[PDB]
Amino acid sequence: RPARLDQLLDMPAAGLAVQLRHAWNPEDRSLNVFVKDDDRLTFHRHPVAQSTDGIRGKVGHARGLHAWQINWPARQRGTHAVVGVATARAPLHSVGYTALVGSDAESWGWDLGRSRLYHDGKNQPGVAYPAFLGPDEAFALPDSLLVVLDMDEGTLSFIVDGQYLGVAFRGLKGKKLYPVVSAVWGHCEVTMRYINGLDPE
Amino acid sequence: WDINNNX
Ligand SMILES: [Cl-]
Repeated sequence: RPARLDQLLDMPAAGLAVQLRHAWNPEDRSLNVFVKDDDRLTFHRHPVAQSTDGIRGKVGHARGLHAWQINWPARQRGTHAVVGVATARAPLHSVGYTALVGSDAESWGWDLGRSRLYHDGKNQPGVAYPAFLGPDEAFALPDSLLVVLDMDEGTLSFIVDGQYLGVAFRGLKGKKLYPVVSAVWGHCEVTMRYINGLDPE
Repeated sequence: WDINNNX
């Protein structure tokens, strides 16, 4: 576990105003999702058939270390629940049911149902994550996970059950990366709670 | 290599 990750997580968690600044962006989304007015940290996906829909956080990170919590109820995932980061150019919708995040060079995602990492996924196969998993093996992840973006080292990592799962992706330095997810489940509600950020030393 | 074994 990196020393800086321990430093970020030992800090008191950021308050509501900071969480709202880093929440889902009602202006940067598929039209098939909306940000809930009574809980602006959560979006709701309309029950549209044969559609995959995403949304980005309001803040695109270009430097520093950042962590946010995703709460995605396990029975609201369906065939394709993907969590990760994207540039501003990543598409936020596809026809059909797809792992939209990680499907091209503009995003990096963890397909929760397959326990596979995708980046430029049309060209590159998925990577088993967590590491313990065999080639045809997946793990049923709990509702909550932490997403850790290190823009200075250029890495994305995850923490599940308080266990750091290691670097999932590298090569992110010099970009401007937003939290993102892609969803397919009718009426799913996914919450994102920014925890903290830490400037490089 | 999608969910339905199609790449
Ligand atoms: Cl797909």
